[PDB]
Amino acid sequence: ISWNGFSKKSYQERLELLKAQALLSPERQASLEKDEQMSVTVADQLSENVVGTFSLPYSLVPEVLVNGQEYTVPYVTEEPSVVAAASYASKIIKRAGGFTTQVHQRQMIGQVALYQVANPKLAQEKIASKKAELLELANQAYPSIVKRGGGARDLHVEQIKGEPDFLVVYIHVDTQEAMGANMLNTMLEALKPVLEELSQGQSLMGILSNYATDSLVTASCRIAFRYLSRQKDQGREIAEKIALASQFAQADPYRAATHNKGIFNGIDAILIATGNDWRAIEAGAHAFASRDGRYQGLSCWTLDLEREELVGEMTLPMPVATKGSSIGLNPRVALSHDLLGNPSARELAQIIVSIGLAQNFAALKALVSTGIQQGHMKLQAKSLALLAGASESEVAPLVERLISDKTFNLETAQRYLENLR
Amino acid sequence: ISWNGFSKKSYQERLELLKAQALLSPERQASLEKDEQMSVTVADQLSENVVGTFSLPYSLVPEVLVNGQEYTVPYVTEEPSVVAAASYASKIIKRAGGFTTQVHQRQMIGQVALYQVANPKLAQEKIASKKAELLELANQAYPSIVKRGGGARDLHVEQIKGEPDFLVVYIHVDTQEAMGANMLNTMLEALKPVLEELSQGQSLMGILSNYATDSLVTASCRIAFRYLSRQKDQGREIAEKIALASQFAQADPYRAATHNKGIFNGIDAILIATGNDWRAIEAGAHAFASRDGRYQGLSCWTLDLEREELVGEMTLPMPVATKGSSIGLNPRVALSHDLLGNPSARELAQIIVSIGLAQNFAALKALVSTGIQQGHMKLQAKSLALLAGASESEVAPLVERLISDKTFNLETAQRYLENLR
Ligand code: NA
Ligand code: NA
Ligand code: NA
Ligand code: NA
Ligand code: NA
Ligand code: NA
Ligand code: NA
Ligand code: NA
Ligand code: NA
Ligand code: NA
Ligand code: NA
Ligand code: NA
Ligand code: NA
Ligand code: NA
Ligand code: NA
Ligand code: NA
Ligand code: NA
Ligand code: NA
Ligand code: NA
Ligand code: NA
Ligand code: NA
Ligand code: NA
Ligand code: NA
Ligand code: NA
Ligand code: NA
Ligand code: NA
Ligand code: NA
Ligand code: NA
Ligand code: NA
Ligand code: NA
Ligand code: NA
Ligand code: NA
Ligand code: NA
Ligand code: NA
Ligand code: NA
Ligand code: NA
Ligand code: NA
Ligand code: NA
Ligand code: NA
Ligand code: NA
Ligand code: NA
Ligand code: NA
Ligand code: NA
Ligand code: NA
Ligand code: NA
Ligand code: NA
Ligand code: NA
Ligand code: NA
Ligand code: NA
Ligand code: NA
Ligand code: NA
Ligand code: NA
Ligand code: NA
Ligand code: NA
Ligand code: NA
Ligand code: NA
Ligand code: NA
Ligand code: NA
Ligand code: NA
Ligand code: NA
Repeated sequence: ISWNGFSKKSYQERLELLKAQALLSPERQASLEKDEQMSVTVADQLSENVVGTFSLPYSLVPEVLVNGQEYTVPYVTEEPSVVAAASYASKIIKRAGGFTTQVHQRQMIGQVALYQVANPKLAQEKIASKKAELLELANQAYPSIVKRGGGARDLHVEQIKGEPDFLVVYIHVDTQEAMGANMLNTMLEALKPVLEELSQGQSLMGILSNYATDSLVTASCRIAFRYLSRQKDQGREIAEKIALASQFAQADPYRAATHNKGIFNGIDAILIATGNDWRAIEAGAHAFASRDGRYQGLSCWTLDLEREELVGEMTLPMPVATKGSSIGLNPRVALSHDLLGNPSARELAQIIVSIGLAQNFAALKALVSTGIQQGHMKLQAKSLALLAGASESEVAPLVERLISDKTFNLETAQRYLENLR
Repeated sequence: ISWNGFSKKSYQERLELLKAQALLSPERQASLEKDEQMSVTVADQLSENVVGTFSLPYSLVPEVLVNGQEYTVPYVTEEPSVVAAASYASKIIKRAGGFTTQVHQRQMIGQVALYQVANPKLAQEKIASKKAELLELANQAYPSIVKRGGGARDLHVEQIKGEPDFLVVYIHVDTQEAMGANMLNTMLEALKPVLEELSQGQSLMGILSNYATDSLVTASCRIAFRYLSRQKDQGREIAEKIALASQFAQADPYRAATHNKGIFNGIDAILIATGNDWRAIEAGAHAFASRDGRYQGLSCWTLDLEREELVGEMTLPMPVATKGSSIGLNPRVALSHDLLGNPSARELAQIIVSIGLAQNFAALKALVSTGIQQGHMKLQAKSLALLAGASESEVAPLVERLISDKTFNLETAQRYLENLR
């Protein structure tokens, strides 16, 4: 069954179409139809100083194709056009065969910072020689994850220079379906005294890192020029401009910020829907954006001229969860996971990066388009009118004729000012 | 009237205390008491493909003192302990005289990227010589903001190198109480054809930038060591460790990400409550964090040893709004603004940066503390037991005695293993 007309349908009609798609159980469908919310009682358990609840829209982005599997994606966003743009981008990319994705690795990194280490290199060697015993100790500290098949997998020690110098111990941990904050903090507390003794130093802190480089996930898409525009060579032109737009975000931090913001319009929307911590994902991705010594766009758009295809690619750290308090307690979060077919965290991560790339595609395409609203046509024609050499009284008649045309440039405004005078 | 006991009070009791504080009008108080939400109808106007609404907790952070003015701050967060930590940090800092804040500048930056410019330097000069006429054209394009006292204030042109090179025109615009996306996009559309003609180039895009460096706002606080701990020299020790924690986030991107994440736990919470676009604020701040060629902590904690004070400081781009669709349409957003005394955007911005710094303070203080939960005490005592040289059977008795003590290190575990053997 088709999703055609979903945006223009009324609220009630959208629910009927969704029901026809048979994506939700009878319980979840009824929960959605009475727009069941997280209660004050539940809110009061989740947070502190609770005096009520706060609501945002909840929307669907249909036809998200990821590794040959189609998803209907839930969005929570208060920004006009974000859902419409994601849905549009998703249709185009589905027609083009959808996204291809890979999880490079899925582990969490935690760190212990040591200071007042007289001999950092000797401390480094000592700790590294005790690697196996330290990992065992970390694993005994949180046995439930070992039983599930996860646990501490690696440990390394680095000298970080500054004022002062720090000796930093990093642990790499398979947290399975959890984000793993509590797990990592617990393992690090256990290691603290041993690491202090081995380094003859003082522990400053033991904490998870939100720079989740053991959780990188890449999405890509491959879009034939003909899907960008049906017109003869207009598709190639759009593709070129998107690639230039991509190059511009690599060059200018002022563009990069906006480029990456647009990606997170979509990413944060699905993160909220699925009960995931968006501050953690924002921080890791924006740090990742800076890795080459400049703040840069998180995605890349290039041309394959031989195959006549526009190629999009994006790698992000995506340590999302399918187990957590919000997932357990917010009835709409539980619904969002069911809606998606209850993906694993790895699967969810691949969907989310794809969503970001779709969102990026729509923003870039709209940004490089030359067909714009009537209000801005009257405005651009006014600029060309004045640029042609028009006086005060000559502006209004010149605009009327310019807007009557399908397309127009300076030479057209000069031609029309010539005839008028 | 005191806020003492606010966290431990029931939901109903918190509402009664709030009512006693007389911060809300009769209408706003009643709206809150029936936990009035943004409706599906309103959600459907805000977003697309709407099939319902999504709820999050709504909390209060009392006693936020900013430039001698006390605020009760609204938070929307699903993360346990974030509100409690902000409230705790806020009490301490209020006792210490609160935050001191300044708005450096409040303007929005928009950009037009030009390519295929044969002579970039001649184009640069030509455009710069037409500066006044270009600003006038931008201002005629959006006359309502000029009437309110805002408008385009400056324009400059830069050569940005890459593959290929871009000639970039930046406009600086006073958008008053608005974020100014529509305003800036409209002014840039008007300038596009003129800039193309002056540069003999092609316009790639005309768009607002979320790297809001014409919107920097700094907060600082100054906390006597005695407020950190009542114990003799323990306050100094805590202050030292916080400053080291701050130095660590300057040195290690893995720490920086987490440091800045913790700041945004608070910032995004108040942004949501006040109907502000958190993706825009996240992007700008995380880009700002990278400005010196490394991704670094957004705040600084230093010691004034002579005055015996811990000093916190943070500068962020904070182009928030007090006019916008969410502010107009979400009944709880309107409530949040009333609750705050209807601050101007500049005033709101100063509150938000202060909130971030408070949130940071609480995270750092907790991170460097050595008094932790019983579960982790049994865990740390086990590590010291094994480290002392205990065998399998010797662990359990050694832990029992170590946890009976108030404080313990390796020498204590060695002493107790000596007595046992
Ligand atoms: Na809901
Ligand atoms: Na509560
Ligand atoms: Na609401
Ligand atoms: Na798709
Ligand atoms: Na696919
Ligand atoms: Na689905
Ligand atoms: Na939405
Ligand atoms: Na939307
Ligand atoms: Na993991
Ligand atoms: Na991590
Ligand atoms: Na990681
Ligand atoms: Na890594
Ligand atoms: Na990885
Ligand atoms: Na991953
Ligand atoms: Na692909
Ligand atoms: Na771009
Ligand atoms: Na984008
Ligand atoms: Na946007
Ligand atoms: Na969430
Ligand atoms: Na959530
Ligand atoms: Na963040
Ligand atoms: Na991330
Ligand atoms: Na992350
Ligand atoms: Na890019
Ligand atoms: Na993942
Ligand atoms: Na939630
Ligand atoms: Na449900
Ligand atoms: Na529900
Ligand atoms: Na799931
Ligand atoms: Na978009
Ligand atoms: Na509400
Ligand atoms: Na809608
Ligand atoms: Na909800
Ligand atoms: Na305060
Ligand atoms: Na103050
Ligand atoms: Na207030
Ligand atoms: Na909250
Ligand atoms: Na909280
Ligand atoms: Na402004
Ligand atoms: Na800006
Ligand atoms: Na700005
Ligand atoms: Na600036
Ligand atoms: Na500024
Ligand atoms: Na500002
Ligand atoms: Na201060
Ligand atoms: Na830190
Ligand atoms: Na922090
Ligand atoms: Na956190
Ligand atoms: Na918002
Ligand atoms: Na909002
Ligand atoms: Na963002
Ligand atoms: Na910002
Ligand atoms: Na910004
Ligand atoms: Na710092
Ligand atoms: Na501001
Ligand atoms: Na809202
Ligand atoms: Na209200
Ligand atoms: Na309300
Ligand atoms: Na206000
Ligand atoms: Na905090």
